[PDB]
Amino acid sequence: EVETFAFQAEIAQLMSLIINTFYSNKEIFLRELISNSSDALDKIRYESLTDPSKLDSGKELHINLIPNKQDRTLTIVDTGIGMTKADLINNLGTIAKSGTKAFMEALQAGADISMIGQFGVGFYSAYLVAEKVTVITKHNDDEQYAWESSAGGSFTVRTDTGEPMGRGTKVILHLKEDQTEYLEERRIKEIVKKHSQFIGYPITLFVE
Amino acid sequence: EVETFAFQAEIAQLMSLIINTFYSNKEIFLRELISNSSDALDKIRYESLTDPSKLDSGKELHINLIPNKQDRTLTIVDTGIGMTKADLINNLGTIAKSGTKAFMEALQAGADISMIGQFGVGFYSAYLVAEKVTVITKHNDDEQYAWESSAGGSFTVRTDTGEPMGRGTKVILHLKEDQTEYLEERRIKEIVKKHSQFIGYPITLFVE
Ligand SMILES: Cc1n[nH]c2cc(O)ccc12
Ligand SMILES: Cc1n[nH]c2cc(O)ccc12
Repeated sequence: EVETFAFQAEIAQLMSLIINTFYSNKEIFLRELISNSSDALDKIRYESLTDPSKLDSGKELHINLIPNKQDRTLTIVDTGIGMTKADLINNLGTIAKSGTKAFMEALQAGADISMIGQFGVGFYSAYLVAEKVTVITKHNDDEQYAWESSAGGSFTVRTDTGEPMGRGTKVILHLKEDQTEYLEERRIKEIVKKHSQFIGYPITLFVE
Repeated sequence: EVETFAFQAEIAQLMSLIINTFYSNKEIFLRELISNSSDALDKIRYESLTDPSKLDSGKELHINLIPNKQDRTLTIVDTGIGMTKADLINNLGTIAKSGTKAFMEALQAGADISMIGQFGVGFYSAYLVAEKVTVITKHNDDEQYAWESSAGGSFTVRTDTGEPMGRGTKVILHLKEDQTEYLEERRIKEIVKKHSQFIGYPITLFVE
């Protein structure tokens, strides 16, 4: 029922660099995850231009931000293209091996961590705040999967029989104990307004 | 042999806004076209991860910048995924209708033209310097096409029997008479170094 995989060596180093580098500007994780969602929404929209029935699984194109102080999770949900099982395994649809190379040679030439999305690996910036990330996903061409990792070199994949979601991707951030400021309405609002002001899909900040 | 099309009304307004607005920071056209090329190179690279024979049409992943003072053209060539005929017609592979909407509502809320790539329509920033743009393209799944437009509401598409290119996209900028600074080695170098410093594909600036 549960398959366990090793990260390729370069992605493992990336996750370790993100987890271990002292670096105060952690809030960028939210800009990078919203921009990933917006990329995935563009994709299903582009496809729908020539095949309308692609949107049979959900016509609404949006992003929701769901904080939960009980479980200490911040959840980012989008109704984008979603990912097939193969995509989840190939580093959540990214060119993460070459992306990490470029990001590392940029760090060598005086870039800082906030430029991580330039290299196609901004997803891994989740590990600035999250001790565990769970990705639930559904692409039209495949069934619903759950990916999970607490870093340390491996991730799991399983077919997900949780809440049927129609089409898209939920990123569930299980926050580090010292990072619960990102569950605060006010703090989330400020970040979105600061870094994601002109995203072309409605972003709804849920309240508790 | 030559088919002629009308731009959708929103893309037509976008091109007219770009052509007619007084706006001095024109050099951004090069950052936006290099970032489009880099997106297209990511795509063929991602595909090759699961199907290696996708790279049968060219294993090299690069970007070349070719100025020519005789014809007054600056050419951007990439060996990315390239575009099918359908893609050329659907606004060169972009979600240009909704992208223009978002870009326009951003201009209303105090964004400036340099943020155009945030909305998926940075290609049209070519019309800051070019009186005519010619796009030659070859995607693995289709034959080689030429798209052309001098704006004014229409574009052409034809199967291209010019120089067989293997796989990718050439954007040929026929520069406005007052914009030949972009044919200067020194000026091109400065722009690339300023705006495209950390692109993960080698960029070669050709010399004359
Ligand atoms: C990767 C990745 N991070 N966040 C995402 C959201 C998506 O909808 C698809 C992929 C990703
Ligand atoms: C659109 C567009 N502008 N420049 C490009 C280069 C490409 O390789 C593909 C698409 C575009």
